[PDB]
Amino acid sequence: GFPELKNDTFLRAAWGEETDYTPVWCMRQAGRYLPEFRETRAAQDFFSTCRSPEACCELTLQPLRRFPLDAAIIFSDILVVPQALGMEVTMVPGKGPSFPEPLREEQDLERLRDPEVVASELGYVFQAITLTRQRLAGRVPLIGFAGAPWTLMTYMVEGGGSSTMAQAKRWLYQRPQASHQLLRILTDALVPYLVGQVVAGAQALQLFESHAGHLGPQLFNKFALPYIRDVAKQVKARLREAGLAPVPMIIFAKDGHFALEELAQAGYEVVGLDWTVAPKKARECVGNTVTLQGNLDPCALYASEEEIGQLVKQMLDDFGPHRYIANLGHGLYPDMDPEHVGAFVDAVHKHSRLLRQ
Amino acid sequence: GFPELKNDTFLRAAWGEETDYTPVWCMRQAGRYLPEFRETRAAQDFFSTCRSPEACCELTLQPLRRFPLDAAIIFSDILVVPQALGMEVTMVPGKGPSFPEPLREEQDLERLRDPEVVASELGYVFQAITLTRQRLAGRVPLIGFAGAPWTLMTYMVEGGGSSTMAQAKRWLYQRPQASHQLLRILTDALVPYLVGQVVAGAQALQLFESHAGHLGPQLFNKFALPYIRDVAKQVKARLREAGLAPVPMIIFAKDGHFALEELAQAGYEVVGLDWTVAPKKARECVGNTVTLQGNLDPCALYASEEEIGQLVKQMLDDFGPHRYIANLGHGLYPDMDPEHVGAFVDAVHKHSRLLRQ
Repeated sequence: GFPELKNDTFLRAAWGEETDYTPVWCMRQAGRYLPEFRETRAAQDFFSTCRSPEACCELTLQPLRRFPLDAAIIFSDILVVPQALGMEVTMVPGKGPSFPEPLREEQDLERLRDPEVVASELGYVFQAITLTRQRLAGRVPLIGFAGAPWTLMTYMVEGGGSSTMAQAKRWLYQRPQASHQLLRILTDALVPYLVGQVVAGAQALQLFESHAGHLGPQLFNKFALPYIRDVAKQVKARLREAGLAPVPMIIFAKDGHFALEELAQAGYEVVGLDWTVAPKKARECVGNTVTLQGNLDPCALYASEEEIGQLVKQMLDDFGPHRYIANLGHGLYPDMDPEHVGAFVDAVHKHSRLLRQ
Repeated sequence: GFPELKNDTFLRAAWGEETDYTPVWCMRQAGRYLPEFRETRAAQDFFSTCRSPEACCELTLQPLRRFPLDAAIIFSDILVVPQALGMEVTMVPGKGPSFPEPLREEQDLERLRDPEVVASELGYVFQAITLTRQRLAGRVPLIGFAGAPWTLMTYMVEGGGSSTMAQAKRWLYQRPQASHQLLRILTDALVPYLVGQVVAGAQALQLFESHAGHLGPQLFNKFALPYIRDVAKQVKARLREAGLAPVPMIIFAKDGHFALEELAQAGYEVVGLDWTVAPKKARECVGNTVTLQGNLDPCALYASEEEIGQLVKQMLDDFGPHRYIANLGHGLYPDMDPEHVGAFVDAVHKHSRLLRQ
């Protein structure tokens, strides 16, 4: 029902196939570093923007008009899921996300919706995905996404960002049964949501475990890993059963150096890396089956266009040509210069071709 | 001129000697989790507390009255150094540290003092150290400390904590010459300060590189490592030349998994670990010469006293008995229960003895 994909380099790399160059995209490529993003966002409030399919489609396309990126990622936010579960959220400009009434005791779980109804609440995201897939007209693949269960749990309990996740970790140690209950509710909401994203037109999916780094290995293996595994297994299952093709799935565990070995066995085609893990060491950890994605320090884009090209050259030398999709090690920051993002994109394309012939 | 040390287990472990049990201390053992700490702090404002030798001595001793910890660490704060360099600081209760006028351009370096005069500005810390060494009367060794150059740089440029260190990293990429100038000024202030701490009575020194994790390996090796190395080399040199004994030096690089190999060659007797690095993997990285310190997830202390003992048992099994000092993976949090800190201390003592005979 959709236009035929023209440039599929990103998908071929994700599945582990040889490609003629290394495909590249950037986390937060639709973001505040773009003046045009600020302009179209100035029209609605944040979660209102997320609910207008035309606005989401527009913000998704904007970076592709500037740069020859090898994938688009739908504009949305990981917090749409806990919102759909019945939590009230804000993105008051300059402050970041906030739940003024976070989950703090086991009894608070009673306020959440049955996770089986969440996908219906997120119909607007599916509308945006279908629209954007049609408007892209096959230029590049479209990535859908969501937050991983533990990371969503941290926002719901902490009520926003935290440097320690002390309240969410206190749940894991003091309320392990209620923690597993919440993580299961999240898993059960995420599966039908991700499946719906693919039904609507997503050609790949990325799960953001942005708060992995706070756990360390014992708690990660108990509370984050099982659910990351269950998401991949159940999404693939549901898609096959609906007669659709599974899409490549990416797991990005920020600050998750300690989990890479387990992550490479978790049922994802691609493991995304932050900038703190040396590419050669990541390759040793994950082995030679999975694709790696990343991992340039996003702050490297503050350097000159010349310096960016040399950092990219180095990065590409370390990863080598096979089983690799270039990206930053985290999302672009709001004060970054679009021309330097352009420099990063062009450097990956130029140097990866030089590396092959 | 000081009382003879009675319990030197911590020092013997630090130098790599076999001991009859594993010594233990906790970062922030003088901290807000103690009601008595809040009480004596309620008397002065924060940096005024830091300037009263009797108040510092009291806060240092308080945890030792509760628990048989194997070392004391002087109460102070890493921010006394940039304050002594001429920056104005606040610790407005509930808000954390703040410099209302952070360093933002190269010209701002002109406001700092010559680093050679910093030690004289920090005479109050040396007074506190001498007092505390006398009052401890040889019970356990006294640890002195300071922030590492990069970590101090982040506070001076950011003006407080940050989840990204984007402004400080922008300096490293866009102003590398001015960054090296600032890091050298910091190094040159830290050396005479640390030497003065030992002259005043410190029996060990810990350098806190709390913001290591933001760098990743390339920037860490360029901007943090050289100065961490220079601190150790110059402190040891100055002490030998004054006819004093060097003390064991600990480098703690929080979120510094990627730097452990380099850190084990940096001139420190002890490498301190956060809770995200598996003890066996840390041992592989650092080799068999240095002592490891750490690394229990501080949030594990939210668990039951029984659970804490089993986590400690596991941790001790992984580190093994040799070249190991037990501690948390970061400082105690203000909402922690002193009885659970007591449980941690007792578990290390009990299980490490069981592990030996």
